[PDB]
Amino acid sequence: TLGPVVTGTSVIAIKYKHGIMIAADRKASYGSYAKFQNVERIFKINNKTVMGFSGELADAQYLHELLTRKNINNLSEKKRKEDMYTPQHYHSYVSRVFYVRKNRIDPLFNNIIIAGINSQKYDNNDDNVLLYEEYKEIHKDDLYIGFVDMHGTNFCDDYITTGYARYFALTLLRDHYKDNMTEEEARILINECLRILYFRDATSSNFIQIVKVTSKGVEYEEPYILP
Amino acid sequence: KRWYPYIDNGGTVIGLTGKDYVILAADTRLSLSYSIYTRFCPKISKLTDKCIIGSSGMQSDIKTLHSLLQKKIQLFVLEHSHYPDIHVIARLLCVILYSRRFFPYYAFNILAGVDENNKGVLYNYDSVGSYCEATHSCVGSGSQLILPILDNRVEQKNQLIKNTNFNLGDDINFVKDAITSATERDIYTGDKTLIYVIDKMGINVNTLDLKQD
Amino acid sequence: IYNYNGGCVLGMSGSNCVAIACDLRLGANTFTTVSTKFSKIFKMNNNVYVGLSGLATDIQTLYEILRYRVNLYEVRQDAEMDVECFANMLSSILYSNRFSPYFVNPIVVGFKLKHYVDEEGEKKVNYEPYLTAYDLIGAKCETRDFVVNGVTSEQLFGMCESLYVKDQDENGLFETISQCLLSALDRDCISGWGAEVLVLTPEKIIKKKLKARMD
Amino acid sequence: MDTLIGLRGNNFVVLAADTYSINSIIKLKNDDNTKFYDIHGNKCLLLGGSIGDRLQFGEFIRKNVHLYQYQNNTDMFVKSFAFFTRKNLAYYLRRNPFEVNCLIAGYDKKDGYQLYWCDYLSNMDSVNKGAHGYGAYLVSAILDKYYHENLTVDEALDIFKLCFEELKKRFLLTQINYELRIMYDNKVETQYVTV
Amino acid sequence: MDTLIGLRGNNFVVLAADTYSINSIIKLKNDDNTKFYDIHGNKCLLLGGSIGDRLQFGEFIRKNVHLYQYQNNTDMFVKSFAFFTRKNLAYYLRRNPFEVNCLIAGYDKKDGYQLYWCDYLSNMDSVNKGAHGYGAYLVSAILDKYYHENLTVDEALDIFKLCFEELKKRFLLTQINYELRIMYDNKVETQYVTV
Amino acid sequence: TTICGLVCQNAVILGADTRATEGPIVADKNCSKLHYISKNIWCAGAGVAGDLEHTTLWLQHNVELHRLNTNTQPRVSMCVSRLTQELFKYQGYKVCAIVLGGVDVNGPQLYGIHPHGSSCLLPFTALGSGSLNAMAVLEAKYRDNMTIEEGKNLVCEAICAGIFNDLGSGGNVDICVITKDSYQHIRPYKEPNMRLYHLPHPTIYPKGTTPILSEKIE
Amino acid sequence: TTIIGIIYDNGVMLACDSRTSSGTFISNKCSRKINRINENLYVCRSGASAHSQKIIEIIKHYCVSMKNENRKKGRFHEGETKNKYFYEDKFNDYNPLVENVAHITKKIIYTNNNFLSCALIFGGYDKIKKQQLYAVNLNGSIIEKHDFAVSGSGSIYIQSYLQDKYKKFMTKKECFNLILNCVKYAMHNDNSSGGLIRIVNITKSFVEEFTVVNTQMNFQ
Amino acid sequence: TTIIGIIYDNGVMLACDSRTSSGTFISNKCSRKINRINENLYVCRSGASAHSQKIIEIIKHYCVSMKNENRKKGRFHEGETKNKYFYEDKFNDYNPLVENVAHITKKIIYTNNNFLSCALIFGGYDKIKKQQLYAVNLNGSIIEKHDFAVSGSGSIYIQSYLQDKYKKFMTKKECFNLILNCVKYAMHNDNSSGGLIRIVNITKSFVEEFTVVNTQMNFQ
Amino acid sequence: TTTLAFKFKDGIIVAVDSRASMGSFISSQNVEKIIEINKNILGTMAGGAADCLYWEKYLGKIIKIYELRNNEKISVRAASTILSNILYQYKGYGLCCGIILSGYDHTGFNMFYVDDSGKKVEGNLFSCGSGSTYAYSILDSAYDYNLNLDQAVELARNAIYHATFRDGGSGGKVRVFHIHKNGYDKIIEGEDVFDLHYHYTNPEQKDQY
Ligand SMILES: *[B]([O])([O])[C]([C][C]([C])[C])[N]C(=O)[C]([C]C1=[C][C]=[C][C]=[C]1)[N]C(=O)C1=[C]N=[C][C]=N1
Ligand SMILES: *[B]([O])([O])[C]([C][C]([C])[C])[N]C(=O)[C]([C]C1=[C][C]=[C][C]=[C]1)[N]C(=O)C1=[C]N=[C][C]=N1
Ligand SMILES: *[B]([O])([O])[C]([C][C]([C])[C])[N]C(=O)[C]([C]C1=[C][C]=[C][C]=[C]1)[N]C(=O)C1=[C]N=[C][C]=N1
Ligand SMILES: *[B]([O])([O])[C]([C][C]([C])[C])[N]C(=O)[C]([C]C1=[C][C]=[C][C]=[C]1)[N]C(=O)C1=[C]N=[C][C]=N1
Repeated sequence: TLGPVVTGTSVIAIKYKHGIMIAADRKASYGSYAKFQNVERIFKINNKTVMGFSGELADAQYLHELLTRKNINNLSEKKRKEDMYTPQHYHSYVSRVFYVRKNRIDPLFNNIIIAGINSQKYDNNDDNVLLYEEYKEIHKDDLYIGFVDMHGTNFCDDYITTGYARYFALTLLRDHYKDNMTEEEARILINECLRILYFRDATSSNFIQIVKVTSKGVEYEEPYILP
Repeated sequence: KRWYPYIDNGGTVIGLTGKDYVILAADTRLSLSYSIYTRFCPKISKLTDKCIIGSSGMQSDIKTLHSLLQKKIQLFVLEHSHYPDIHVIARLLCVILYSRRFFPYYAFNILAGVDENNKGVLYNYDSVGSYCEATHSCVGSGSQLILPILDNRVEQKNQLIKNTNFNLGDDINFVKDAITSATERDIYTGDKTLIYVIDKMGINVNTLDLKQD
Repeated sequence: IYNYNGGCVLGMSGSNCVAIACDLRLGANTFTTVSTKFSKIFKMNNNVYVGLSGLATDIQTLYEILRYRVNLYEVRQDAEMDVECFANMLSSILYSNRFSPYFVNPIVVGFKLKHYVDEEGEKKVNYEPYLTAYDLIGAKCETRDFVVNGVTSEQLFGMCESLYVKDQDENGLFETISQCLLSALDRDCISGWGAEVLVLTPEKIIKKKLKARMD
Repeated sequence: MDTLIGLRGNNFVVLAADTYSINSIIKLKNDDNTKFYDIHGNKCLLLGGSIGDRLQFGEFIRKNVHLYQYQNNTDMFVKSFAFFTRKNLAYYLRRNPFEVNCLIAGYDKKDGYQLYWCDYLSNMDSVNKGAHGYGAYLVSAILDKYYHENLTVDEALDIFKLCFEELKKRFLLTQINYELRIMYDNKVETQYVTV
Repeated sequence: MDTLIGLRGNNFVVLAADTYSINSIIKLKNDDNTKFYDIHGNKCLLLGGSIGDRLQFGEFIRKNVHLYQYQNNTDMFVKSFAFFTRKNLAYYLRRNPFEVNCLIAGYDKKDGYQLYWCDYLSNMDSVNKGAHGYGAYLVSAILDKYYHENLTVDEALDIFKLCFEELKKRFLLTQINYELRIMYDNKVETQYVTV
Repeated sequence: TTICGLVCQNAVILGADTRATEGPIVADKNCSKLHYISKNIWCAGAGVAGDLEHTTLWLQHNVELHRLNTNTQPRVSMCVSRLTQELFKYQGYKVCAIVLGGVDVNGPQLYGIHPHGSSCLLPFTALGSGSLNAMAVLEAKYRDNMTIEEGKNLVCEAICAGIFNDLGSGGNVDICVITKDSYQHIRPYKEPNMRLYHLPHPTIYPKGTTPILSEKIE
Repeated sequence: TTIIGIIYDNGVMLACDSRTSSGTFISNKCSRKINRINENLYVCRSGASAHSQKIIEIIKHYCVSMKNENRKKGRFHEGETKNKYFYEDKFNDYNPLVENVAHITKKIIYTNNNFLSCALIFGGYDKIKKQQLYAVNLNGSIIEKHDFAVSGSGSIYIQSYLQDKYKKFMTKKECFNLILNCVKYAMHNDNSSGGLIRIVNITKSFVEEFTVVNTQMNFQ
Repeated sequence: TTIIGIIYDNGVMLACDSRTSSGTFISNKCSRKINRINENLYVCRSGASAHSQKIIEIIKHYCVSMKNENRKKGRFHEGETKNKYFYEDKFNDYNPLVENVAHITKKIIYTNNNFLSCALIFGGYDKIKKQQLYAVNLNGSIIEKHDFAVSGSGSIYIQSYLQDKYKKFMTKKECFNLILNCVKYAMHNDNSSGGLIRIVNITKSFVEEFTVVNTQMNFQ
Repeated sequence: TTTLAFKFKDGIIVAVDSRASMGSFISSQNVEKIIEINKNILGTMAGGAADCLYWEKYLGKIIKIYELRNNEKISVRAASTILSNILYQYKGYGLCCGIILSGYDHTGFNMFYVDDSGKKVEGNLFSCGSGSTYAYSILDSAYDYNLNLDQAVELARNAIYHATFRDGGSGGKVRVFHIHKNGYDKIIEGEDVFDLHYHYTNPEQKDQY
């Protein structure tokens, strides 16, 4: 928490019609040395939310533990499916964690993104957290894409890219993103963002992990971009 | 290296008042040093039915000061069953800011509302508990560009005192002029602005679109 | 540019008349006044007016080197000197000192004297505003309308940006430069112990010292 | 550190200074110094700051001026002298600072009694009532209130007596001895005032 | 910055100080200050340095002493008082510096007229001729030459008059007003000397 | 300040925004960052304006002087060599992230230069604060060997990204096509502009107060 | 900036990557690193780009100022890997004109014995010593490597891999593969990974400049 | 300090060197690096020696404070390379007592999420996940390596050499040679070259601690 | 920022300007420096904005309680001492404030300068702030203690003008209060474009100096 040594890189989290599509490369670099090239930086902290990550890796695995145990604290005191913690709650809670530390001078260098489905209109009232058809349309207003800078700066949009894509993939998104995209439309748009990052961003690589938060759950897959 | 914990996200909060109303206008850009986080982050919050607060500091402190202030007002409502006058909210914010004097919020505030029949009153602060009731004020990156303008169209140090009469219909057009004149010339002043008008019946959130450059 | 020796300079353009205005304070220390007569606009030529602002030591030093160069050039040409070439002089004198710079922020205003083209006559000169600005390094930016430079720049960009309107006569241009200046010097504490507006026309020069606020 | 006061009417110029020589750690080395530098050409010059710089900027100017008035049978006007003193002081502002505060004075056949004012940075300009040093924070306001226009020379001394008791009563280091110069009727005379 | 002079014979103790209040940027705020802190138990105390620390170290000592003389029907001896004042000043030397210079004084039934001496660092010790502040560089030597043993109280004033004209004539900031305390025959009287 | 340029099938297209900022505010909203050098090469700098403006002016003439002594069209490979040599003597002081291009005996060549002196040869590049934004949209849609009317459109689309998504860049984009024979400086090229103008706001004739008014007729 | 030089049986290879990182932001892929001083000797520059620019400019000035100077007067010697972009050119042989590599390298120490942090590598053919391969350092410390030489930020990740796989007298084919795999590895696990890599093969009578565009996939 | 961990087919190796450099002066050759937390899991510590000392002391305190805690009550499972100094010892198998490696590693992050720069590597056998091999970092960033892990000053000189020679499922013999050659190379070209190297072979039913004393000679 | 006080023949004239600046820019110009502590004791803001506005409000709290529990009106000397003590607790914390706690108590007309470092001091003619040096200048040469209310406020207004005219950080509306044997009445809540009144009475030039 004195300085970042094992740092992640940019993540991108847009929302398409079936749910969120948050993507991130899988490299953590020990400065200028690609020490780890299979690290995962998109964790599931609920059956309906994920949590992005950028900056130093030592603090995700910190902030992962904080949420993942708050989640079970919810999961113990849940009687109805509407008692779950909406992704808004976490992003308003993570914002507190970053802000309260800014009162001190230990910020836990990060650019956490909180993304998930902020609604309960789709039955998942049986939580198999320990061990785990068609998508449903989502009103694009029930999807919450948070963001928290290491100064506490927080907000939500339709698409939040953090780390270093904020200069590269943000320009593509700001002029090619339209509401209610589709499955293959989002992936090719993101693949046209990361392919831009992989070319111009030194601290980023291939071997993308793409996570989609749909009406049925959180799904994973590991593409490998073709230049 | 030392992790300086203050940043200026920019934005400006124009304030203006009269015998019947107060006009509060703030942009919505929320920007880091040179990049832009978002095109719409409301810098203006309402506290009572007739009292709104606008801030132009660092967005973490802006939020955590408005959320904290509402906590101390809904608390006031529960214990006293009647909403606090603006004067009450005025001093209450002075203490909250000054309570953290030695690590101050980086949040310049303008507090606007009505207390008497209308008697439109408007306080402005500087990040440490120092409020002076004023006729017109603005805080933020564009503060240094707008206060000159408003001092030549509210207080008349002109030879012949014209426009001595001010009507809500025209003062909005003054504010829309100020918030737009600063928009070209200032860097951080936003792209979409929200104008709040507090008249005797309620608050109006009519909007205006500015330059995006 | 310092809070030491505060000062400000403004210039706007009209139909075919331009006006230059500046305060009159020589601030010894930042929060102290020791003169209310330190005019910061000089007649570099009969229609090339320069408005300096900043360190009052280098205002006069740069004024003298300009008057030394202009008078030298006017004599060697037998004829008067136009602004456009003079403006590029000032962008080289400042830049020659790029490493040990004069802390001045000059403004050059005055009529351009477009072609002696003489259509349907023996004399056809049409004056054009030609305002400009600079910086201590010497980077200019020609501007068809208002130019402001000084400590109060950010208090005057806002005032000029709204109150300015495209084309005006002198009797109205002076009002929108006097009211555009007076009401920005009432908001900066290191400048504004008396203003001076000097509107010039291709025929006459009108120099006024307004009734500013001695605060 | 040393107080310089300059006043000027339409028919007189009066300069004033404190005659202390602070110029050591704490010991008031000399209670009657020499700060003025009388030029022959009916001018004067008054300096402040460290005496190492007074003695070699004051004396350097006296030469180049006197050299000028001898090389050219004329006598330099005050305005030329005022803007020459500044120029040299500005010349050395980036080589050898010469931390001095001037108050040029003098009489002209054309422009009459001119007072001037130069800071340690070369900030020359004509004035009607100068002041320098930490004492300038206390005599300046006194000078404004009691300087009505077209003064007579005897009034200006009464203003100066009013300025001197002010420094003694309220200044940090209470100067008691002052030395004036009374330039009028083409008669540069001097007098010393205590308290 | 402020001059404190303390002298002591075998049948008198005399303290002296300048009554200025430098205590602002340059403005001589008050020409008649209060530095002494008369204790009832026929003692005294004289302080220097910033008045923010004089006012709360002087007043703090007056209480704990007066509290002592009331809690215990006795009156504290000078030596106990002298080594109590030092102790508290040494107590805070590493928490809140209290940049003050003392000159404890007083009379005892046993040890007679004792003068003391504490620096801003707590350096207590009995002496016969104290001094403090930048003026101590100029009155100390005067005190040695003219302090012959077994002085009479009227002589000590003549030494003090000799010390005061010294500061005015040669000190940096010429103190003119001084206030004395003349402790003898169990009569703590005071007088003010100008120049 | 965002400046991007790229090559085409037989011509090179420059481009720049138009504003100069004191850092918290803007100085003017129309400041041509393109800069003529010779009939067939142009440069479009960035960085501080004083060091930028005089570097080109010094170079604009030191090419003509060399073009007159010889009788050949100046070579872009030359003007880059004189820039880097002067820049490196001032290793980090004549800060000016210049990009220049043109045509010569060889094809359309576009050199990207940096303040220290490192000069590269690129098919497309972008400098200045918005270079991060400009390079993104520039690189995604760039295709080798395109045509002018889509080359111009892209570079206009490229800067238009740096105009919006950046704070240090704004105003009217503009372009300088540098085809083999001529140049096509198109100084205004787009319209990001203002919104509201309620009234002219003129003041009545007797304002101010003017204790003195000395009027002189020459 | 990874950068390599290998000496096979009858010629010297000089690879490099192509990337100019400036604070985690790729200023430009596809940048020249294997420069061309004379027909036979090539410079592989590294370190700060600005500094390496002037040095190559100065050397190209010197190597021409003496290429012509050491010309004799009269007539002489009248007795006789996907997407690999390849092209070769020949010398003007017998090498009487083209000056030795050892001068060019030792000319660097004199030139860059300054505060000018560049770390070049020189590889060429010569008449007297067949194929030499020097390694100037930051302060100008040339040592004539006889086996191989690496430098730049990304070299140290393949130091051991090179010393293990490097045989003594290798053929052009197996020297190419080794220098191809070396730069690729120094790119896979380093944040100064170029795009295309520019293998250059200086040999007795010709110089062929390959360019390779490829990545790594591992079965682990 | 070079330091390695390789996962062969049925067990995990954990090499290291033995040298404590303190400013170019060898404070001591032959120092322990492969510590012993419990019978099955060993810690390979690196970085500052003082910091790594307390951490191992704390962990040995925790790993005992819960080794006994997770004991069930009743009776259970009643149904059934020159100068290489070698010795092996056996477990107390069925592993009900000995706690999982994943705790010990994740217990580190909580412990050394401080200003305490140590870079451990954990290797052990376990009941649930057979042989795991973690890599704590300076700020406590554990990532479960599945193939190999290196750290310390001298590791980066064999990064590529390891990724090339590492097959997927290796036998004990050929995993030993690879981990022997790896540490030797990280020693040949690094100024934190230990003396003897301490290869350790945690496997299903035993733990054998080799020590090797050798150098490198190359034919080039 | 300026301030005065007199303790003249029959009361006290506390007079201030009304400017409040942030470096160069003028944040506000209708700020009320004078603060009513008691019906008789009235303070004066200066130096830092909050670090003096808050404490004289805080000192307002302390006196209201004490004046209630003992039901005797506090004295200036007691009021000043309370202020300087709590102001002492923040030596190194950067508090900046200079307060002139003028007022009237049972023991006549008192007056007390207070600074951020507990600089409590009794006097007659204090003045604090950037322009205080010029304010002392005018008073010392004119103050007489036998002035009547008419020409005393004229003198107080005269000083505040000369301070604001000469100083950069002082200007705007001038206030001039007065203190009877009980209470206080705001004699002037005034104006500041009156250079053209005192000197340079007839506007015909610029008043060069
Ligand atoms: B642009 O913002 O870089 C702009 C381009 C200029 C050539 C017209 N220049 C500036 O903004 C600079 C500051 C700067 C920004 C980014 C990099 C380097 C420098 N300021 C000026 O150019 C300037 C111009 N006129 C007056 C004052 N400053
Ligand atoms: B390589 O990465 O070192 C590369 C080789 C060069 C010859 C093109 N250069 C650079 O990376 C340098 C950065 C650097 C890396 C390592 C040490 C020192 C410097 N590139 C730059 O400095 C640069 C180039 N252009 C613009 C800005 N900065
Ligand atoms: B290894 O070299 O890192 C070694 C491993 C350690 C567990 C015995 N330790 C050290 O080298 C350190 C020096 C060091 C190297 C690299 C980074 C940080 C520190 N040894 C010491 O610090 C030391 C040990 N004993 C006495 C003095 N210093
Ligand atoms: B006065 O000018 O000192 C003024 C006192 C007024 C607030 C009661 N205060 C200030 O000017 C200070 C800075 C300062 C300048 C010169 C001398 C001493 C102090 N700044 C503020 O008071 C202030 C006001 N509003 C916002 C921020 N800061």
